[PDB]
Amino acid sequence: SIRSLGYMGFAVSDVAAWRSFLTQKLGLMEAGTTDNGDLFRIDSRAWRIAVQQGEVDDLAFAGYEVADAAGLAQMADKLKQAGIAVTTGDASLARRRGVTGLITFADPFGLPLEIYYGASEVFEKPFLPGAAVSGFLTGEQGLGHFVRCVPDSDKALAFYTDVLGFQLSDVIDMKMGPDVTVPAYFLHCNERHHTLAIAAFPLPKRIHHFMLEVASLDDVGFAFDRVDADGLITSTLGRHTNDHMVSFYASTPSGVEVEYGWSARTVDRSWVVVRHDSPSMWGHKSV
Amino acid sequence: SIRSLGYMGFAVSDVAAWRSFLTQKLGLMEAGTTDNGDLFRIDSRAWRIAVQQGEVDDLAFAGYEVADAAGLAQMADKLKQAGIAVTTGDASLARRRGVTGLITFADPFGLPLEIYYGASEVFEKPFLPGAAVSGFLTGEQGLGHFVRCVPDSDKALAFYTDVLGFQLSDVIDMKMGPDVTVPAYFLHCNERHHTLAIAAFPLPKRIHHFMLEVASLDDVGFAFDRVDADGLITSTLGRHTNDHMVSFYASTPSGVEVEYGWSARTVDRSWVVVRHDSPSMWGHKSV
Amino acid sequence: SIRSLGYMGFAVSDVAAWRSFLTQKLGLMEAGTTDNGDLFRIDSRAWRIAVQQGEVDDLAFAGYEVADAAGLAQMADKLKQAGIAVTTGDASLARRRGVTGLITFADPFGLPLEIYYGASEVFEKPFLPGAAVSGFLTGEQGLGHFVRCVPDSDKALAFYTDVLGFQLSDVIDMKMGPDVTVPAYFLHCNERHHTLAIAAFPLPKRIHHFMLEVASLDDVGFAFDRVDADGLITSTLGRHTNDHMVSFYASTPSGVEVEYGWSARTVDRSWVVVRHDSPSMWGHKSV
Amino acid sequence: SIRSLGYMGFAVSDVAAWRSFLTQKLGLMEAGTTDNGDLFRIDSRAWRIAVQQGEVDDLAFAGYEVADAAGLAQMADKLKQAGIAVTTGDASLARRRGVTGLITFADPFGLPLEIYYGASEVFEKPFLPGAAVSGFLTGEQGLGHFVRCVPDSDKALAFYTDVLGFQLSDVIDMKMGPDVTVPAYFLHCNERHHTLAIAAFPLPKRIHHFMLEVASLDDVGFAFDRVDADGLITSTLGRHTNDHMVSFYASTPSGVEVEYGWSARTVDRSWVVVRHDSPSMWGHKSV
Amino acid sequence: SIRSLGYMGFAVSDVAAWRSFLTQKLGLMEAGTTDNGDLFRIDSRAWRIAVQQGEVDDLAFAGYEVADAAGLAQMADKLKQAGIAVTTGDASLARRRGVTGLITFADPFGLPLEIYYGASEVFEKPFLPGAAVSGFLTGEQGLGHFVRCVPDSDKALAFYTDVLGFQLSDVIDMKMGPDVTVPAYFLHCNERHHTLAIAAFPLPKRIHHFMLEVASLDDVGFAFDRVDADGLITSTLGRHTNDHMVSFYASTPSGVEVEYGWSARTVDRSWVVVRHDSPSMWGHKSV
Amino acid sequence: SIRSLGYMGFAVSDVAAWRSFLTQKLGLMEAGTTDNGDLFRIDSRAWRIAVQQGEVDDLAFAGYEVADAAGLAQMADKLKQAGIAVTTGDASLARRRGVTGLITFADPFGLPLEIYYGASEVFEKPFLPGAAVSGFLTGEQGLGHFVRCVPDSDKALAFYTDVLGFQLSDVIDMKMGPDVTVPAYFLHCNERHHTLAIAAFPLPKRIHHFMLEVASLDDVGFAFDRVDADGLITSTLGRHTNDHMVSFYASTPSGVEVEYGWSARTVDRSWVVVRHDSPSMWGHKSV
Ligand SMILES: Oc1cccc(-c2c(Cl)cccc2Cl)c1O
Ligand SMILES: Oc1cccc(-c2c(Cl)cccc2Cl)c1O
Ligand SMILES: Oc1cccc(-c2c(Cl)cccc2Cl)c1O
Ligand SMILES: Oc1cccc(-c2c(Cl)cccc2Cl)c1O
Ligand SMILES: Oc1cccc(-c2c(Cl)cccc2Cl)c1O
Ligand SMILES: Oc1cccc(-c2c(Cl)cccc2Cl)c1O
Ligand SMILES: Oc1cccc(-c2c(Cl)cccc2Cl)c1O
Ligand SMILES: Oc1cccc(-c2c(Cl)cccc2Cl)c1O
Ligand SMILES: Oc1cccc(-c2c(Cl)cccc2Cl)c1O
Ligand SMILES: Oc1cccc(-c2c(Cl)cccc2Cl)c1O
Ligand SMILES: Oc1cccc(-c2c(Cl)cccc2Cl)c1O
Ligand SMILES: Oc1cccc(-c2c(Cl)cccc2Cl)c1O
Ligand SMILES: [Fe+2]
Ligand SMILES: [Fe+2]
Ligand SMILES: [Fe+2]
Ligand SMILES: [Fe+2]
Ligand SMILES: [Fe+2]
Ligand SMILES: [Fe+2]
Ligand SMILES: [Fe+2]
Ligand SMILES: [Fe+2]
Ligand SMILES: [Fe+2]
Ligand SMILES: [Fe+2]
Ligand SMILES: [Fe+2]
Ligand SMILES: [Fe+2]
Repeated sequence: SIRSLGYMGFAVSDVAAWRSFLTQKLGLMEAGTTDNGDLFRIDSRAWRIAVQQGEVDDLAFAGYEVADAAGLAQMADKLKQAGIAVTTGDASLARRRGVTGLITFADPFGLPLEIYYGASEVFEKPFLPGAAVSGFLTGEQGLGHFVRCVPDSDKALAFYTDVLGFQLSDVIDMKMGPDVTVPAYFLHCNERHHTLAIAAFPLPKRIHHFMLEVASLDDVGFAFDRVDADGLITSTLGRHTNDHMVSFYASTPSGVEVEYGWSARTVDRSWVVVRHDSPSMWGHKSV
Repeated sequence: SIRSLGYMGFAVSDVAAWRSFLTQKLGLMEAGTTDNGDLFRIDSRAWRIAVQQGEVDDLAFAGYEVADAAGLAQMADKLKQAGIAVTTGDASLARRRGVTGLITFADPFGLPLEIYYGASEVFEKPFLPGAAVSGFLTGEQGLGHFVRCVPDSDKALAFYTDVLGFQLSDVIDMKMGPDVTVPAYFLHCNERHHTLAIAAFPLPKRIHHFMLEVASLDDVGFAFDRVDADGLITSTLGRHTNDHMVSFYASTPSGVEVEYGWSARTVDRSWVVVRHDSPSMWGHKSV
Repeated sequence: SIRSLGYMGFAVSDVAAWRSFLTQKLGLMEAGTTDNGDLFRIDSRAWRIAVQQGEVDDLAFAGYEVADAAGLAQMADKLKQAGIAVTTGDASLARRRGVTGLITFADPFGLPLEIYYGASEVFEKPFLPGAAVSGFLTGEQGLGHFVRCVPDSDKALAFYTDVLGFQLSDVIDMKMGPDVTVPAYFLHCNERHHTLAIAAFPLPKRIHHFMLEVASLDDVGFAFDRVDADGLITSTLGRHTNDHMVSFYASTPSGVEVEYGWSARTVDRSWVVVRHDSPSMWGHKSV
Repeated sequence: SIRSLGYMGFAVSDVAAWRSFLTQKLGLMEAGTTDNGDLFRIDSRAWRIAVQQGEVDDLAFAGYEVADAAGLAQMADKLKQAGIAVTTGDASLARRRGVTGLITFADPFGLPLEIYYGASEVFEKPFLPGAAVSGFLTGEQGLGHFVRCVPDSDKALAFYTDVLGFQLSDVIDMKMGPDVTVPAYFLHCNERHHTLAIAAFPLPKRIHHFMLEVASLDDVGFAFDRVDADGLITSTLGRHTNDHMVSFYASTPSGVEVEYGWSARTVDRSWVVVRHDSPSMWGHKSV
Repeated sequence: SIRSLGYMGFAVSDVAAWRSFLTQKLGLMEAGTTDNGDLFRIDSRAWRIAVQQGEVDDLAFAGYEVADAAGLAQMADKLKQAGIAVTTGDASLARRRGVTGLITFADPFGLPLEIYYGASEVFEKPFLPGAAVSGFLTGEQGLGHFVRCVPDSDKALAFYTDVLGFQLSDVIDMKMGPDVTVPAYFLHCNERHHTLAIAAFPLPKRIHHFMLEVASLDDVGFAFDRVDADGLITSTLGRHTNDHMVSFYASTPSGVEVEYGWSARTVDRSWVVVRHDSPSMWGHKSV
Repeated sequence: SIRSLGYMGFAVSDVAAWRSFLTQKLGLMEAGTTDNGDLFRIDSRAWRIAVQQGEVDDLAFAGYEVADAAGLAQMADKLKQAGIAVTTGDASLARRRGVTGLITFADPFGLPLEIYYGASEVFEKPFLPGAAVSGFLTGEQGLGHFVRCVPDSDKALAFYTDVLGFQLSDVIDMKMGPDVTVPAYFLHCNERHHTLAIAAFPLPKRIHHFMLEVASLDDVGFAFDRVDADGLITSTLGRHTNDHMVSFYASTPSGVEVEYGWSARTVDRSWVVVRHDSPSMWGHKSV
């Protein structure tokens, strides 16, 4: 089974702008440039986010991590049983991603996805943030989460749940006007409240935002100010109703947003599905 | 010696507005009306804040608490030795304040002050906040703090330090324009980083603001939204450089502000005086 | 200085009734009979309560403990300096009490008092309660407390405070009718909120009650039922406003009451004197 | 299933040198001499390491522990199902090893292996180290680990994983020259990050080294100096990238090395396989 | 002021017997032989017990530790003010003891005493017990205690209390026959319940026993058996009424006894003097 | 009284080399350049180490921190009473150092010293290390320590102890050849085992080394490798006998060494002076 979101790749029009934003604003660590593009770290892994030159200015691909080779084989079988076109990543791609093995495919709406095992650790190159950040929260919870924008949430939900094995945490019926209410589904694959959210929003991108979690409230507070200095804040500090994460949102150079948060609650086998009519307990005022 | 700030009285033009603000917005508990005015609670004490009808729309008086009768006598002696006009509170005033004994006087610039002992507890009338607040932080740290605006900080500092016994925590040189920088002094009389601050600000009131501390970040977050709904926020959420309190500021019906915060650090006998050039680590953006 | 209340002696008309009450109802341990009367234990000390045959049916004497011989000498000097008639306990009395040294005198209203040092421990005779009690709370807090009924509280307060060194914790103005309100003073000599209380009640005894503290709520609950079975309960379970002790009151065979409680808060050097208008937060309904 | 590495036997040319090295340098306890050779302890077990006279100067055999007789029977069946020649240890061998029951066989490359249950405890002969060592870490993690040098890692990996049940922790691609890179596989059978490692190194011995873990950093520091005094250090202090153990390496009298470490992290069912390009975060400089 | 008992020296007729007893039976560490005699350790200090050849077969001297040079000077002054003959230890003696400075004198009954500061630490020679002992308890509590046998306890008590500054913990009236009861005084100079005890016992030695405290119950249990094997036990395992130490007693080769214990309670400034009629809660049966 | 070592200034011939060494090797944060020279941080303080252009290639000055203005006045008085030439730092110097007030003078051998109060905090510019360091340990323990090389240790000791108020922790008699042994004195002014050490070493500099303490063992391990890469290590990893700090030593561009450590023990009022014959328990091999 999939254990977590392991990495993400972005294809952007302004690579230099993304380099500055990720390091100076968010505090990620520059980790070199390879055939995989500019690499960025948040922990012991060789890379978590890759930035390549591209006109889409959007998420180019996402990689989900399994525990081992057997886990990869099981997922490949499940995908093919579901009629999904699966391709074994050649040695060249595995090297580019720095993984031992991987398979590639796309979700129902074209997002390139990868499932891999045996990623590269670089403890000998101790993580040093590009900005003052006490630390990022990863471990068994993986990289964080992102919100997949789709045309049909039911079809997307069925794929991620029935085929990829994600489990529902909760639903938030997002009010988008007196005559518009869209359900947002939050799914987990580990203790992180959600690793993936699905919603039918009127956005021209594959995702609304990706989220990175930090170790302290000050990490969030300082980052907010660094981002605000450039007028990139899209939402004030607030706490979510479902995962109870305290965060703010900001614009990346590609328009896609990034959520930066702290203190979210986790889920387990005793968790029960619930619904909400608001996404924020307090704060998160649109600006 | 003075152990803490015990209570405050305000003389306001719109008593009903203050009643609604303190209870519905800040979460204080209405505790009846007596010859002491409308009373409000935040803990086991019979009252901490009193609101009376008055045209000044400002702090009318403040009461500092001593441990016992002997403590009151010592302070009265110290004040008279300093040439300050001290008056023993008559039985009528003691009853009004609900204290066992007290003395009255004024600081160098006219603020009526009182030092008392033996205030009234009402554990049999369990505290119930007027809004969703997990709790206020008082105990040995007292009510909170307020910032006394004065024409001459040196004279004020000498009185509060040499006569009343407050001790300096730190100084912040507040930038108020390319050609204006004013020092703000933060003083303690217990573990609370500061119970009183002194500064020469261009304000027509006795104090810039008073501060109340709550038990959780959510208490602050929810209150921010309740206040923001009425457009009364004066500063966004932020954390101070000196006491490390996370708070926001808002306007009371009298114009004087109120600071609502959480998680401040405390001080002790190992504390050393320092200086700062900024009052906020992050946040506290003027709005 | 006096460190705690160490023991109490009662002169009663029905010794057998007291023996049964203390052991079967309250859970004290029978510890033999000597020239000191019937002895009862609650901890490692050879005895804490003595019961002798007497028509007064009241507290016959109370012993306060000092840390050592030097402490005893200091107290004897303080008492004589105050004009109090002090008598050195002869070897015979010291043996009877099982102490190394002691002095005797009376308070302003005739209560025989003793100050001693070097009491006897009997760890080799492990404490075994006479009823199901997980344990009594003593240690540095001593035996517990009792309430001295006096004709003039001011005179009594001055003696116990100025001469014996007790310190005021708080005051409760006890309502005893639309036209009657009497102040009750609670005094400490260690961490126990109060070891002695003073009040001018209309009672024909030296004390209103003595109090013993137990280790768990169940100890109190079970004892309540054992006492209630004989119709001796005088007050339902409740919690006090000042020491926050959860307790109930009952009648001893002498009429004097006994308070049996659990979970009281303690005091220290940061404590400030306060006042109350009620003695109970909840419960303690007279029955 | 195999629960841990339980013991090891070495056949050496200089038994006296090994006796001195194990006790004076590493701190093991001499535990007598039997038909099993010279015995050495590190905990409550009668012996963990045996040293016999032999010209190979290498690991002579290794014993893996199962929980009980049923566990032994299951492993014997699994081995025979795999076509491995298994022999039931006769009463004579069981006595020599001090175990209740055992089976013997060899791995694909000739290393004599044993699986047993019911080893002997000697709590009545309290462990006393031969040198200043606060303690060795064993318990459910067993003796420690050793690195099996093989000609074909794939064949070895398949045997230890598919037949013996070891699970992969991670892989480190060891750089051994611009044109030489060999993968080292680390396998676990309990919480210890690895109980066995497999690699195709150019060494004329069955193992590169065996490892013993101690309770404190000082245990390692002092041992380093005792070994360094004789010029036997082969690697400076360092911390591994995979198990995060802080250790140093040294030469035994047989040339085979020994690793002595502290503070390694453990693994569980939430562990995911990863890869590394370096075996040390810091230190471990070859000397 | 004296901070603890730092070391002891014994003059014995059978040095080899003492060497074996201290190391093999009690677990002390042999620490070389100098002009100070055979040295033995129990912790980081270069030595705590010295054994020299002598016909007295008794304690030859004891050294009390002060915090620094100023402390030594103060004690020397106090002793001379009391009329005691004090001698400054020459450089030769200081070297022999491995201390920076010391003064020598005798107690009222001839026991040679020394007060010193700046003893030698040997952390570079890590403590290794001569037998299986998890550790000895020293630190701020010093070496342990010993019981000084005297002809006149009152005179001895006055010297150790009034001159050396020891403080009384408690008294035990030791029953030694229907017509014989002797008081034993236990004195502290730090947190250890007692560092010195004084009693008028009918023994031909300077001390009844010296005591060493270990870290676990097993340390005591195993030692008991090692001593019992040679028939040297003088008292079964038991727990004391005053310090609550669990221990046993045994005969040294000189006849003087040694107490070996674990888990004693400590004392502080809140401690009150008490008396006992038995020295043991349970156990300590004479054999 | 002096509370800690607050800052140090170095006058060096190669400012760029020092900039690279402090940031890239040790992990300090570049904090701008002012009339005070190049500034470097390790915590919330505006600066802790300053580097100015100078031919001495040595410590140029050191600043000791007092708690407040009163503390500064007391020290100035003590110094003048001792006949030391004290100069009040003018507003220009105070600004350069970023302190509220300070006095200047020199120790007996020419080292310029300063005592100040009210240094500048910059929490709004969150500390970001120049290399991977989890954190530096400062707080109430100050910057760290340095070893003052002097011609006459007795004279130096008397000044720092009798005049500046430092207290002795311990002494280590450093072996420097069969015929050379020099005592090194370690002094504290707070909980840090030593803030200053004094010794008569044959070095042409004012100090042998200065020391910085980090939060984890890995911080030390990684730094060791960064320094070793340039062949600047002067001592292998080891742990000291007196403060039990685990550290290594390296050469700065000025020749003066720097010690980088972790996990030292602290001292308090229960500490007793001792002596040592070795400075290291293990490690610290000269290379
Ligand atoms: O906040 C956002 C999150 C995801 C996509 C867009 C976006 C929109 Cl709504 C229109 C044009 C281009 C972009 Cl990147 C966006 O503004
Ligand atoms: O992490 C989250 C938890 C709950 C809701 C949102 C959310 C919001 Cl607040 C706005 C748009 C889209 C989403 Cl998924 C979210 O990002
Ligand atoms: O934020 C504030 C704090 C204290 C006083 C005033 C004030 C001013 Cl600045 C002008 C007129 C009236 C008032 Cl209440 C104010 O606006
Ligand atoms: O509690 C506080 C700590 C530090 C600074 C201020 C402050 C600010 Cl942020 C603006 C105006 C006046 C003050 Cl005292 C403050 O209120
Ligand atoms: O509850 C009580 C506490 C103390 C004394 C009496 C008492 C009274 Cl109020 C009258 C006669 C006899 C007694 Cl013991 C009593 O009833
Ligand atoms: O322990 C106590 C704390 C507060 C009040 C009383 C009290 C009551 Cl509840 C009734 C009569 C007398 C007293 Cl002292 C009391 O016994
Ligand atoms: O460090 C080592 C680990 C295992 C084996 C050898 C070895 C070699 Cl590489 C050659 C000859 C003999 C030996 Cl023991 C060795 O030196
Ligand atoms: O315990 C370990 C963890 C990671 C790597 C090695 C290793 C090294 Cl550092 C050199 C040679 C062989 C091995 Cl297995 C190792 O012994
Ligand atoms: O247990 C003992 C403690 C101290 C001294 C002696 C002793 C006696 Cl009681 C007589 C002769 C010799 C000795 Cl050592 C002893 O037997
Ligand atoms: O440590 C101790 C605590 C209480 C009593 C004794 C004692 C005994 Cl049990 C017998 C003889 C002498 C002594 Cl001091 C003792 O050694
Ligand atoms: O390790 C050292 C610490 C302090 C000073 C020097 C030094 C020496 Cl010993 C000679 C010339 C120049 C220097 Cl910096 C040095 O080498
Ligand atoms: O922090 C320390 C503790 C004990 C000793 C030294 C030291 C050493 Cl190891 C060599 C030269 C000088 C000193 Cl002060 C030291 O720097
Ligand atoms: Fe999100
Ligand atoms: Fe789930
Ligand atoms: Fe404030
Ligand atoms: Fe203070
Ligand atoms: Fe009571
Ligand atoms: Fe008190
Ligand atoms: Fe290894
Ligand atoms: Fe596993
Ligand atoms: Fe003893
Ligand atoms: Fe004491
Ligand atoms: Fe140092
Ligand atoms: Fe000190």
